[PDB]
Amino acid sequence: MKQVCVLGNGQLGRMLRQAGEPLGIAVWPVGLDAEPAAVPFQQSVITAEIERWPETALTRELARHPAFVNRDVFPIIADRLTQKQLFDKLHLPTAPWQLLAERSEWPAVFDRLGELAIVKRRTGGGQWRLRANETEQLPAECYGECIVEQGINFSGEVSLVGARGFDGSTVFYPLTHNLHQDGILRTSVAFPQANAQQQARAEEMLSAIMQELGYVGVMAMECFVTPQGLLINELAPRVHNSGHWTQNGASISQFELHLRAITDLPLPQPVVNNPSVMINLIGSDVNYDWLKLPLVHLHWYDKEVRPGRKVGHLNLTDSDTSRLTATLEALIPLLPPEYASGVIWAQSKFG
Amino acid sequence: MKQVCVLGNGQLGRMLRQAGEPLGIAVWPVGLDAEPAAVPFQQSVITAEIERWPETALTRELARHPAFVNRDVFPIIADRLTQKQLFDKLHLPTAPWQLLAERSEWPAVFDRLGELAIVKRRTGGYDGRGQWRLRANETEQLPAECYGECIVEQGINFSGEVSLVGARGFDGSTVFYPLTHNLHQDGILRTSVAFPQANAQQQARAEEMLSAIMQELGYVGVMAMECFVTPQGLLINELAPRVHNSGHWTQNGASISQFELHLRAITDLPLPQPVVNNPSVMINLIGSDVNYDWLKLPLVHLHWYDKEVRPGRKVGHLNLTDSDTSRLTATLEALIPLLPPEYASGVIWAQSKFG
Ligand SMILES: Nc1ncnc2c1ncn2[C@@H]1O[C@H](COP(=O)(O)OP(=O)(O)O)[C@@H](O)[C@H]1O
Ligand SMILES: Nc1ncnc2c1ncn2[C@@H]1O[C@H](COP(=O)(O)OP(=O)(O)O)[C@@H](O)[C@H]1O
Ligand SMILES: [Mg+2]
Ligand SMILES: [Mg+2]
Repeated sequence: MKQVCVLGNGQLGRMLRQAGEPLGIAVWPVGLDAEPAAVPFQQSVITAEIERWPETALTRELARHPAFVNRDVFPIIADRLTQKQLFDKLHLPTAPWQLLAERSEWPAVFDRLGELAIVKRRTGGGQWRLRANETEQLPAECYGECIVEQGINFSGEVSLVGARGFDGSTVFYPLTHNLHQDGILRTSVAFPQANAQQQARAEEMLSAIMQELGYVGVMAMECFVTPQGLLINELAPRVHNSGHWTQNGASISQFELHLRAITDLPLPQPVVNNPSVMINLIGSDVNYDWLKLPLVHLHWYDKEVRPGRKVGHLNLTDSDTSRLTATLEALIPLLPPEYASGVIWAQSKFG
Repeated sequence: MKQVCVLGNGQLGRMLRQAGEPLGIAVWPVGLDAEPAAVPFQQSVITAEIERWPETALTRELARHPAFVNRDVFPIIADRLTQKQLFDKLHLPTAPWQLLAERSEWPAVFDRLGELAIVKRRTGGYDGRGQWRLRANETEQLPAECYGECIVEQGINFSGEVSLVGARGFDGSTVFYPLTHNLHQDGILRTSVAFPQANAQQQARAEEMLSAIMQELGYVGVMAMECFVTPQGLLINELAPRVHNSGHWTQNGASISQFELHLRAITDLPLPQPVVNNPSVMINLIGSDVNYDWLKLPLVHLHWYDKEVRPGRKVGHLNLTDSDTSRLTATLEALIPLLPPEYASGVIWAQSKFG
């Protein structure tokens, strides 16, 4: 048979497993605490839903696996420094960055970057927006452990989701409009036909990247939409949240796409006929009333509900835009008030 | 939580389970062999993927549990006899029939029914199995074991076959999918095609018939009605008190799949009318191995049952759906060569419907 093991017990793994079953592919998602003896790792291909991991007996063994795809790619991506660096080596648009070592760097820093400064964690994610006077508002921890970027005034956020096969073939989904709030992805909108020039450009970028990396499987690229054009923000070496829509909006979902690649399967270009809307469910309980709207696709992760925690998502796709928008509106009252903003935002796209 | 136990380990149970997962509904498909203790039956809604079952300590337990939905409806449907009587009682159009009680009845039988005599087993006949097409000279060709255990219907000459899949909620509400065109070969379903917009009159008449049925039985869940298309109109062939192979296209071709729809019904979840925007085609994979090459075609949706491949056995299906019929048909072509010869007929047939 076809057998895969996924490093990580998360919802992504879950979704990957779900995607594989019908395909005859057996996915065994697995947590770091996992004993080597419980995983059939010795007989499968390995993938991961996580960028980095502790050194356990298992992870240790996976260190010498002739089948841990992209195993060595991770480390570069895992680190925001080397990542940013990667962009630089490729001559790909990105926000002016520096490593934040000394406090003895601040003056210049606020000099290079200007007014506002955005700081993030090199690893494990993680973002502080400081000004010339907030400078001591930050931990000393972040010294040579955090990066520093120019505050970017973008007009929109987009994400590019695609895959590269073992033969270098690549496929892409259309660009996805993303809405973050309090640094969390709240809402996504995907149009069957994105802006040609935008799409092309992004594809160029993502491809340069994946090939330079030698990357195999699905990877996502977060970008900013600027008057000066697109700028790469972040890279995710795995299926990404902003593509969850593909489960019901494309002929091949991302999870599927991933599996295909790593399992040496056909990687044709997925069909996308209609727009989709994804609603992230953050720290809310399941309201089966949502299921009254026929266009709604509930994806419940089955995790303990808790504040700020991603517990599921709602997938909405249809041919009728009216029907599509009416569903959204009807949703408002079925969701806690904090959801209203995103819903509306998405709604605004169909105007 | 939301927990469901399914009497039966088959592909249907599997698909129900898959369908439930993202909904937060745990489904436990149970093998007949299974020890009762081992099933979370006491704290779940019970359902079944089979019409009938042997007397096992397992079935004994389950069948007796007040949680078993439609438990009583089963016996009536499982027996072609009682099922036929039900159509009658409902005054629903169906092939003229009779119970084959005694040999000395043959003469009479041929009197009413005509030339061709289609004999069917009352119980246990899944894929045109225990069924005989006999003539006045062939009667001796039929097992004696059938006397009283089988019925006879008049050979029906139909333009085509269609199945209606729908559901009834605890609250009497009902939903339906568009009529599905079916192609049986060697008494086996090979292919189905659905159109977003079936024949209104035909669609409505079938629906009227399905409801009367479900209502009359107070059925709660997905049920499928097989009909023959004839000159006079539609005739009820068979009923399926459960998710049916002919509905497999709903998995990828409807906003709510028949699996999803069945779990919703039984757990008392909302049951709005599924949204169907395009046509779809389902291809049944019989006794054939998996060909991942099939996946070369972006519109193909593989459904592998993970069973042991055997001749005449249902190992999976291929769903194909799309707004662009040409793409659709061009896909179908592209598959012919990907499938073993026996498949070509179905395909072309399928193809034949878009033209
Ligand atoms: N340099 C920047 N200028 C403006 N906004 C930014 C900048 N960097 C990040 N953001 C904002 O922070 C969000 C999340 O930041 P990021 O660190 O890239 O992702 P994550 O928190 O998901 O790991 C962005 O998607 C955007 O709202
Ligand atoms: N009275 C009849 N006249 C003509 N064809 C019939 C008749 N009864 C059954 N058939 C044929 O046999 C097929 C399968 O038989 P059926 O008993 O209805 O289902 P199954 O054996 O699959 O449970 C039908 O789909 C049809 O092609
Ligand atoms: Mg982000
Ligand atoms: Mg039948």
